[PDB]
Amino acid sequence: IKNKRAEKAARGISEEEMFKVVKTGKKTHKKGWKRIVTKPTFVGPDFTRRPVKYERFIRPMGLRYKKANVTHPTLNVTVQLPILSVKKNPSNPLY
Amino acid sequence: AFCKQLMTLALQVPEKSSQAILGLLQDVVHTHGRKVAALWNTEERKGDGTYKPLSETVEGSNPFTTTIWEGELLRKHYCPKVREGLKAMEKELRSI
Amino acid sequence: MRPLTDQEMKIVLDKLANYMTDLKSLIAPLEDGDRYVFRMQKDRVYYVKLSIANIATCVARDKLLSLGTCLGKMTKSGKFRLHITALPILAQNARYKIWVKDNGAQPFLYGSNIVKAHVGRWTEDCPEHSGCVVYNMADIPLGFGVTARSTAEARRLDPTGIVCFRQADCGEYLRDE
Amino acid sequence: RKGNKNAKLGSSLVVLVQKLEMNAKFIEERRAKVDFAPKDRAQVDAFLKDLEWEKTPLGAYVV
Amino acid sequence: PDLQMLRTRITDTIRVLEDFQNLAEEGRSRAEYTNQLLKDICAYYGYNEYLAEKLLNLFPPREAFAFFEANETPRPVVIRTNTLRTHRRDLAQALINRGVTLEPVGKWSKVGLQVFDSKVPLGATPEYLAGHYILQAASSFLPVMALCPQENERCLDMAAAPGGKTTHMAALMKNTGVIFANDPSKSRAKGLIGNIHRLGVRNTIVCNYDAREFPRVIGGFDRVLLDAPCSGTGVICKDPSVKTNRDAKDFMQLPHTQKQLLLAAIDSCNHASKTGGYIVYSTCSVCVEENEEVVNYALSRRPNVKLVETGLPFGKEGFTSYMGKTFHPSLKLTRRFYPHLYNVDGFFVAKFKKIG
RNA sequence: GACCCUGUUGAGCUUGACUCUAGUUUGACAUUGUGAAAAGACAUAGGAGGUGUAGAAUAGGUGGGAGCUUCGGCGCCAGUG
RNA sequence: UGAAGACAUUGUCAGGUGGGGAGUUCCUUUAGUCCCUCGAAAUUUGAGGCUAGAGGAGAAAAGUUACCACA
Repeated sequence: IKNKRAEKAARGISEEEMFKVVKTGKKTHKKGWKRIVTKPTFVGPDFTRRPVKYERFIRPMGLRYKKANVTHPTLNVTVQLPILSVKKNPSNPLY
Repeated sequence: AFCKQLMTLALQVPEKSSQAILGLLQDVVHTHGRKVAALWNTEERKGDGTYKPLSETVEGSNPFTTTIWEGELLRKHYCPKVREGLKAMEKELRSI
Repeated sequence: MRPLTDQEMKIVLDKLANYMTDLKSLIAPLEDGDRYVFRMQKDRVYYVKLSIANIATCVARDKLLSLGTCLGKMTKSGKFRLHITALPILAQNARYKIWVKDNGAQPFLYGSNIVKAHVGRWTEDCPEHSGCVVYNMADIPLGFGVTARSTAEARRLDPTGIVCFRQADCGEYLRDE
Repeated sequence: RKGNKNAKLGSSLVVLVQKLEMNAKFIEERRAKVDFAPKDRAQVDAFLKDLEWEKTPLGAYVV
Repeated sequence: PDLQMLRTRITDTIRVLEDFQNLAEEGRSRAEYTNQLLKDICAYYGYNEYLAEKLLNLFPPREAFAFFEANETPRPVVIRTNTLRTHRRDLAQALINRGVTLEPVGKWSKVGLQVFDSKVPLGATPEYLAGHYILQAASSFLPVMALCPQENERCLDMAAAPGGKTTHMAALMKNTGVIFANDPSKSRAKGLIGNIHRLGVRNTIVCNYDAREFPRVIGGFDRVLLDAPCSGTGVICKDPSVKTNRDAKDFMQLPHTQKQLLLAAIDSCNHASKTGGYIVYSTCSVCVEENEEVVNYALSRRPNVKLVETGLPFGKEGFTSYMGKTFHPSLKLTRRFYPHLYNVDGFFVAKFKKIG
């Protein structure tokens, strides 16, 4: 897998800065406005516009992950594979 | 809207009336300029509709979707003053 | 799809009158004997020609999704809300206009209210809470909103003072992409 | 026609105006792909040099 | 195995086939020279055997290697100026002022622009949000140039999921007439509606129908555009799943649906039209079972339509003969496009005129 | 501050029967004529034709076909398909 | 009696839609015989059809959400 990748290779702005820009217009700050999501997250696209429902949950850059060490049970090996989407978090539908 | 209609006016009026309108649009082009420049440039013509000559309202007509073609008749107008008057307007346009 | 009732047409035009001047021009007849009408499809109001409306009746109502230009939606409580899909209509006959500079266009497109430091051109004699359409220096409509203060009172305002409340921006197009 | 009763005169002018719309339409389609910038005017200077006045819809009427 | 070793064998096998008459071996035939070219192309470029032999039969040896080299390299990003809002010179100048490197895509389009790089996101720029350009693909330009719609007509776009082509017809129609934009998917239709409203299109109806129901629904269109869903053998660069997930089963159901779609497009149009009764069929595939075989089927079961000159400047003539399949001689008017020849996606355009 | 809930609101999802029909809309047909100038498809009688790759070479296709011969060129066979 | 004109208008069948008016209380999935029709390619498929499980009082409004704003 590594060798195949090796031969193949040989062949926007953050949510936080968007919040700073928006809060600049709205000078009056409501207490507890920012909700920093302190849990690890996966997003995907570099720039997106969120609904007003979720435009208050800020996910820091440092907590973002794009790949994972995924183990194949039958073929006993694990390879670092990119993450495409999160399907279900069995703790909170919001998560 | 008035600039396009005024060139149409200049086509079919007496020599002095045509000269007076020609001088008037020389000032209009000079004072505003880029607001009416696209009327004399075919590449800058708008493509969001068709020109409506007999509109009931000024905004109803789509005047940035047409081009001032009347210069090809007024360049051969019988009055030398009109011909010099037309050349005056393009000289202002070329200097925009 | 069905046309509006007389209560709904009044609500829709009241919101439009807040932003535009010559609403007669909206429904005035065209050259070819055609006119623009209002249609409702899943609590969404659509501005469309009558000829397009008549030939769109062949499409079943569960199979129709869009028609002409969408002004907005009627809310659950019976209150019309405009959407940025109606901005080309608003800018055509806008009553009050505000122009924002380059340093204010990007914050506006992200969803922030205009402040004094962003304004580069006003519209004189604009009352306190009025509907204005927002442009940049190239006369490109960015959106619309409601003014926070009168033009005379806004001139003496601090640079970091709200002069317009945002209601819709063209960045919402990135949302439904 | 709400005047005099000259239907022949009315028909003569009615067919006259129709030929004028056809000629106005005829030129309209032809000029839709012409560049007329104030600096270069080659295309307009040679708009319809190779066309005779008989082929126009008004020319077919006048003959 | 050793991938660079495979490349050497690939190059070695090709030159042998080019000069097999003088340069060969003791007794091995060129049949197993080509067969050797099959395995190492499959192992190197990651194709399955069914598609690779299919592609190798399409081209000769040294052009084929250029085709497989073109599929791995990405294609340049091109944008289409919205004629409904501006023209190319300002949009180039406006984006240049923001830090975008632009040239015209070529001498064949007065509307397309080619981008090298930028310092700002191209899909978030203010004139993008104003509706001044849309990110499109150069191959998507071609079908609407073949099907040039004039003002005050009724048009039918049978698959408008992205929305680039439907907006282009609206621009050429100057927001006059009626455009029936149709997608069999609700999820993808939302993006088309957003594209339409962003680009300022007022003369469209977005319907969510199966495209084979349209003569039943309305019928009578002046101009009908058909981008049939296909294998995607010309969009391999964006979608690598084509390289291995296309077998004989897929290449039998796909032309059947495409044949059914083409007949629906023919019946949808109006032969007695004051402006035109043109049908344009387009595909992002290079295979012959999806191009010039569906076209032949339409001409053999609808003798009331005829292929006409496509009108695009560049392109390669369609295939008249193939592996024992004899086509109508009129198919030479249809055009093909290849990534290695023109830096555009693999594509196919056909244009019909209805006469009864 | 965070947690649970209620009321109003916003964003979103789902339901909102069936049969005829007004309105609207697509296709075919009927009134309904006479001429003239063009275009298409049907009728014969002709003429001329087939170049994706490889194959020396411009292989419509289908059947027999190992011998034909203005008696010297062809065939077959070997290729390439 | 004059004008226009073989175009309109109108009429008959087949359909699409119908949140409007009157009356009353069809598609998709699953398993099966390889049972019939339609389309495609030839040395096989796709879609319908059949058997019985699952989805879709009524234009007034209703239900619902670990979401948002206010109280």
